[PDB]
Amino acid sequence: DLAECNIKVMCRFRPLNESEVNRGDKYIAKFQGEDTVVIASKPYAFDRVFQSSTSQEQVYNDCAKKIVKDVLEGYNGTIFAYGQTSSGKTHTMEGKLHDPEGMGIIPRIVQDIFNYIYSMDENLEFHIKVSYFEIYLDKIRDLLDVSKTNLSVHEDKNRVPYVKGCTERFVCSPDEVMDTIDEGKSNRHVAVTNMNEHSSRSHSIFLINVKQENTQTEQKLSGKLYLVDLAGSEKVSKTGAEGAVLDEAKNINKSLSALGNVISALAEGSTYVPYRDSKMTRILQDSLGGNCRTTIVICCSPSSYNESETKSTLLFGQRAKTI
Ligand SMILES: Nc1ncnc2c1ncn2[C@@H]1O[C@H](COP(=O)(O)OP(=O)(O)O)[C@@H](O)[C@H]1O
Ligand SMILES: [Mg+2]
Repeated sequence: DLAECNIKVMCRFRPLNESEVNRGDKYIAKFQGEDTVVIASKPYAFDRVFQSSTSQEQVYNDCAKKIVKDVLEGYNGTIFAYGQTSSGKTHTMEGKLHDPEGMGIIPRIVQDIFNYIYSMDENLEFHIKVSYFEIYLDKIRDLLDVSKTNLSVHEDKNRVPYVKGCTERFVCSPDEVMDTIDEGKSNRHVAVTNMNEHSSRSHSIFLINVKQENTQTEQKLSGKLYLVDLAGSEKVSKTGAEGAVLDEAKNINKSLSALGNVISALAEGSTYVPYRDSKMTRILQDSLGGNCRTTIVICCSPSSYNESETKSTLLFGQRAKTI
């Protein structure tokens, strides 16, 4: 209702890696202005385009800073990291959790929430609760409690969605939150044979609920910020058991396609948005579109080898036609 589709898209290119250089790949991305990248002669503009040496600090200031303010202002928000595997999603969303320079968006957000709280501490009473869960094969598992598997989405008395039985943990300091993230990351290995395969094919969702009440004013505020590290958008090249010399069978991830439809619908100014297309979009319903701010950071390898995948990513990001 604020502006309808408050979706910003930033494209982040990472440096060519040693494997790409070793392979003999070339840097195909050309840049123009602070918002356009050129691939195969075709220009793609976005809210911003980050070249290969952009800092975690620049990404946070341009992509998340304002959203954090909105959450403290009492609004909901969502920030996504989209792209093929090895593009830079995790580096962007979390990076080095404890390195002041190398930390990603999540650490910097936590840092800013508490710092803000510390500068308040007068008449405002805060309460921060976090949740950490993953979506694999359109099934939800609690990363804070590995017994909570295949959870279901439900809507409460006031339409607000929630994951039935998902752990909600009250945190009181940045360190408590990082410990929570660290626990979730360790818990994730449970019942997973191949973590590489699993991580690239699943979605991590970290929720930060910031509630506050001014003891004097009495006006209460509550904001939810969902931080999402999506599954790899590259469906192609699925190796394994199937038609040996005859295969090309694999779809686009259910949640990614559901997200695509939701973003396109919002971009079109449609009154009906297809949130029900997936558990992910259903849970995110009260924080995606509407009167919520949303930043999607599409990450890309500048490699000649990943040219076609990059095109796809760029195209996905374009679903949110801005003006
Ligand atoms: N912006 C970057 N600067 C330096 N190294 C990067 C950059 N982005 C990604 N990498 C590195 O490339 C590797 C794969 O990136 P990662 O974020 O794990 O990929 P994914 O998109 O699969 O989550 C990691 O070591 C990561 O730190
Ligand atoms: Mg990853």
